[PDB]
Amino acid sequence: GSHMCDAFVGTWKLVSSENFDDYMKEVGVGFATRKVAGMAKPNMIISVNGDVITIKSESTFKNTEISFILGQEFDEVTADDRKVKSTITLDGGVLVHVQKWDGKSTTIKRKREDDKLVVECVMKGVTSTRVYERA
Ligand SMILES: O=C(O)CCS/C(Nc1ccccc1)=C1/C(=O)Nc2ccccc21
Repeated sequence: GSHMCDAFVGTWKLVSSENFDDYMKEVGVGFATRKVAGMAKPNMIISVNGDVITIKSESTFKNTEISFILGQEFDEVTADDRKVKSTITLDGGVLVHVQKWDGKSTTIKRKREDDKLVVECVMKGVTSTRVYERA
């Protein structure tokens, strides 16, 4: 039957980005990767099978995939090639994705708002908002 994470499932396309270069700088992404990753217009494909959530991200820059169970840490290699330890939870309808590496932390929050899936990436005081719509 239904689950609350149902509203995330589907194929989503990036429609706007704000402050992503500055977020990438805060994370430590180098110049060339910032330029190429910032140019990307990813699709994000979200599916659920039992307790396992899969999020794919596909662009001309990189194709990545993670599968995970809520609350259960996993190792992730990010599109910019960080080796992080990640935990994803639901918090009041928001998917909260925390990445830890080298004594640093960044959080990506994903929520449904109207017909959008809004992705907020935060590193210290810097936030980037990336808006996706159904493909
Ligand atoms: O999706 C967006 O438009 C914004 C986030 S891109 C992303 N980081 C990231 C950070 C710096 C440079 C390039 C990419 C992701 C990451 O680190 N883990 C993910 C799992 C699923 C989907 C995306 C990401």
